[PDB]
Amino acid sequence: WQVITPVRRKVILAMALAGLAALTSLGALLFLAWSLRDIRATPDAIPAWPLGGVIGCVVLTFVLRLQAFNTSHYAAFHLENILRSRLARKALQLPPGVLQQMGSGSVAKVMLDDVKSLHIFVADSTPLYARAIIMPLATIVILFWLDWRLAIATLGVLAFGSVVLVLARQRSENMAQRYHKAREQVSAAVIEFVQAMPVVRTFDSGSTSFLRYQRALEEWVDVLKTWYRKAGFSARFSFSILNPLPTLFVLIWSGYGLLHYGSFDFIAWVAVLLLGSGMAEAVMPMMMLNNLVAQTRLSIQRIYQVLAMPELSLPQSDQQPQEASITFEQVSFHYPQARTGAALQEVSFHVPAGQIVALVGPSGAGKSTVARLLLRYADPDKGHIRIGGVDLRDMQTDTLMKQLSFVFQDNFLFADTIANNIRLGAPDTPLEAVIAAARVAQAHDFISALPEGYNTRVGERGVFLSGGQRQRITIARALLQDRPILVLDEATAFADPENEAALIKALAAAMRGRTVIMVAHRLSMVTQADVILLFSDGQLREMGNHTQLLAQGGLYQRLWQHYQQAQHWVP
Amino acid sequence: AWRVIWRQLISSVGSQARMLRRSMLALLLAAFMQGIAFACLYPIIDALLRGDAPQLLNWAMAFSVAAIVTLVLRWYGLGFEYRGHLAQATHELRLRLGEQLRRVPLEKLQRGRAGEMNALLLGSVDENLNYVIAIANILLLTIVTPLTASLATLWIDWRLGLVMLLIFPLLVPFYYWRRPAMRRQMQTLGEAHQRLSGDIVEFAQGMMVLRTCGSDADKSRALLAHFNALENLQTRTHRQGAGATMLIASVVELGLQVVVLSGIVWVVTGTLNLAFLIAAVAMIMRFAEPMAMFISYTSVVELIASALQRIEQFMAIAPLPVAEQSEMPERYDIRFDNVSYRYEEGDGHALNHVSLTFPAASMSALVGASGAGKTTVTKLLMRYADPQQGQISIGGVDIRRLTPEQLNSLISVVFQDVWLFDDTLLANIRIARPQATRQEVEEAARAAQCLEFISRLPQGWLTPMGEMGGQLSGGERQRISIARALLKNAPVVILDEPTAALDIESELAVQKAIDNLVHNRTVIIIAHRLSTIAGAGNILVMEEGQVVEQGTHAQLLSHHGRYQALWQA
Ligand SMILES: CC(C)(C1=N[C@@](C)(C(=O)O)CS1)[C@H](O)[C@@H]1CS[C@H]([C@H]2CSC(c3ccccc3O)=N2)N1
Ligand SMILES: [Fe+3]
Repeated sequence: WQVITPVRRKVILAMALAGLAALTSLGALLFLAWSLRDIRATPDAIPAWPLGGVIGCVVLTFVLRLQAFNTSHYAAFHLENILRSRLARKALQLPPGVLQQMGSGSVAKVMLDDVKSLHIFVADSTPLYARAIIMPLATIVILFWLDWRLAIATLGVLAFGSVVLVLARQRSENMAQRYHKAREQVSAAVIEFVQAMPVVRTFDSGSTSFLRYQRALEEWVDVLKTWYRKAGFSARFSFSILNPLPTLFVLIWSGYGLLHYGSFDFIAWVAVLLLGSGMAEAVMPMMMLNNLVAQTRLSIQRIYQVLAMPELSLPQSDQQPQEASITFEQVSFHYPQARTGAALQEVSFHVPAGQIVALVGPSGAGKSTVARLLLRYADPDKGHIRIGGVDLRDMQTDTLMKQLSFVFQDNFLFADTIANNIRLGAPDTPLEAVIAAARVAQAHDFISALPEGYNTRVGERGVFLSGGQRQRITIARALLQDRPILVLDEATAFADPENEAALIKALAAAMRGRTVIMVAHRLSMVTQADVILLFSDGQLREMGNHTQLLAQGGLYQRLWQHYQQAQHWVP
Repeated sequence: AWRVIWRQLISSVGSQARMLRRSMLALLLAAFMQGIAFACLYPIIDALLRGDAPQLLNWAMAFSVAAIVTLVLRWYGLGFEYRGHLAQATHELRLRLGEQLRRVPLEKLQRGRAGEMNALLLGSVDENLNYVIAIANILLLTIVTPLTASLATLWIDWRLGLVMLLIFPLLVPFYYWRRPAMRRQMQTLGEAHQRLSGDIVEFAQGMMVLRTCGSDADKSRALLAHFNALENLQTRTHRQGAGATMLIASVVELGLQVVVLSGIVWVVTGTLNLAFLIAAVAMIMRFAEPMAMFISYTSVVELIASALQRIEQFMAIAPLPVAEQSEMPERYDIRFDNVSYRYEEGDGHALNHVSLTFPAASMSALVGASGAGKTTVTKLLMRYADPQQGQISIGGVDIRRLTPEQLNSLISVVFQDVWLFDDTLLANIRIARPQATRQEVEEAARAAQCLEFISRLPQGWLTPMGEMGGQLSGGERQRISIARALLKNAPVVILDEPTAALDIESELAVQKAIDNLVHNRTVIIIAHRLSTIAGAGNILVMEEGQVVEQGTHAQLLSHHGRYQALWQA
């Protein structure tokens, strides 16, 4: 609706200013009719007062429409800033799973294009909509006061164009939605085709994907062509009868029919001429208005979706921080129906201080959900996860982020180039501490070999950082913060050989003296651990050390036999 | 310029050049005859303030004749668009863009990093060319109709004619005279708007690391200060650019006032132009609606100009030179002779000065310390780009003598696939050979071991996979791609690093599938893991864009990064 306007004191003002501007423009045309009557009655004396009225109402109309646009644009900018502020304060408290999903193509796209389309609605269109209300609702009264017989013709032609355009809009009531459906489907086909071009180039001629794109294109073409036919055989008539020329054609012959059998007054005719002129260009932004307000209603419904979407992670700060333990208590969590991560039926396991815990999983989702859920991506349904004795559901979000220090696969880096990108935890950078934290295995040589030193720009527009060195940077950060529980996902994630040796030395420095829950896939780091847990399809199956599980005869000796065989290429 | 827009518009419409030229002529004659009807409005009013019913009849009949003619002509000029001839125009434009995207060298397609989304965005935004008749109707009306009405009132009067001619039909050049100031200020606004979009992207992605560093509140305050700085720049720009915007929007009334004052000055003095002032005011009041339409459509004019410029720039790049295209070899001994290819000019000689030999019916390996380097040669073998110096050859025949078709069906590449495009998986296997039946798809799926997992998967080989293509592990995705390259019996197979996903399912199934595929085949494995490379028969080490020691495994054991590379495993 109009519910997203808390700036309505400064939009109702711009609305009334544009309405009075249109009303004084009508007053200017009426004073022009007055001055022409005075110059026809006595055509030797220059008309002085009502021509001064003409130029006064013109400069008043210009000043009022200027202040109308200034108030409307300041109101639009204030609405845009307050709406992006409420979006940022809401997206701070989104659970990071759904926010990471919308971080691909949605929440930045909505936080830009929603408020930009809201600016093009409430800035450059609502004074026009006020003018389109006010002018043909006062010009009918002026036309009826000026002539009983002559306003009927120009009113009949404008109502004729109105009923023809509304009849043309009513026949396209579903076909516009079908056109938008065809456009979104064919733009999806264009998306998959341009993403498809390299692989379908190297796998065949491209003929299958080109046919799969050409068929959706021809479907959109047939939809657009039948819409143009079925709407256009009336829409050409609507566009050609809203021209000033049929209004002139009825007006000239109505003047002739009034002159033919008497009772015709020239001044009342030229008043109807100028006001009947002034109606149509005011009423044309009402022809564009539904076209604009459809997309505006789509954008406002999108922002009401984003402003009220999540469960907001249930923030609870009503507890104290304890230390160094980690306990799963019969927890159960499944993702939303469109998400990654299969499930976790029932897991319970308790790890004291100073044990390195390896989670080994064949799934990639049974062993990732535990680390993501420990980092409070979401909340488990039925169960309790406790760092120390205290539940993390009631954990102060400062204290919880003081406890856990995490690394992952994708590992985003900011434009704070390095010395504030490593030291991002503290607001200030004690620089020599960042030197010592980058003195671990291979941060220092990769930074020192860079052309611009420790301020070599990484950012959005800098160096690629070769993938693995981003992981080395955040390893230096996680070793700088020295929070007691460190959460891994990258134990030899990227198989570059010197990067593998360097990351293993750096992780041997970083895991030392911390309750580390490490999610690996290559078991070379898993075989040196304390309590190894196996995760198949969201259920905990194994427990115990490396040797005890291998002697147990369970899933783990089979998954170990699989690995040592698959290291050798030939069988 | 304004003639280059017409040339690019008459070319990129396509085979409707005759209908577009006919409709441009229809709209020009329609605007011109409407202006002549507006001139015929003059002696109507001159007869009308007197009695003169015969004069009013003898000119209103001509007004009806010159009104019906231009209304019919505007009806045909828009009947270019509303019979449907623009749908065929943009359809032919998009089907020419499709064949040009299928014919483009992949080098420009990939090295255009912004050019990727640029080509995708233009191919999706080419429905913005729908405005071309509703903009050639408004612009042409606003320039021609006041010009012909004014060139007729030069014959009715002298001075009202010059005041009308200098002001009203030159209004569209008086807008494009003041346009580049608005384009510069809109550039200043759009640059900060794009910087804000980049900062929002950075916030939304790095939310998680921003929260675990504990500084989420600080970057929230930084984003709120950035929002207030953007609103203050928007207000400071709009406050100093609203005068020109309001003058341009009300220039038709502020030009009407000049005619009203000057005409009254002429009426009261002895040069009694009688009611031609009233008719001229009633004429140039009705130039308000097309000018108000044109100032609404000018942003679409700029988008149409940029789209046509980008289209004529995009369809000007040509495929690779193909000299003596009739050959196709049968002696698949891939040979490279002094190849030096410049990926980007910032880091020249990316694949510098190589000389390779991949002998037939064997496996030859590439190894290196970078993602590129040893994958740029596997790009060059697919005719990604012409080598800047040197020759590349499948046997005795150079690659430049082959078609893109014979080369793109001669070899088969396997990499980390992000595809299958949300449909049946029988077609996703059979897309490498549409001339392959149902009995060979199951043969390839049995020889590439995706068969047990796809029988475990539901829907029984119908299998729409409509949940964005991915609901399964990447390891069986790799088995699908291996079966796809196995179906097309290509005598040269390029392998990427095909083993990076899991331990049991991905690694064992993909190893079982790949060790089937290498049999009497020239294959190029470029995986970094020196065990699978150590099993091979010919070793090429790519060290900073140049090979250094080509030989067998013992030649790698001669002098290398030997002990570290074998110790890290
Ligand atoms: C792109 C286009 C030029 C637009 N049209 C606008 C003016 C509209 O709001 O229509 C908004 S962008 C097309 O016309 C599209 C095609 S689908 C719809 C058709 C259905 S019938 C009709 C119409 C009828 C009477 C007068 C003018 C018209 O355009 N338009 N609009
Ligand atoms: Fe339309």
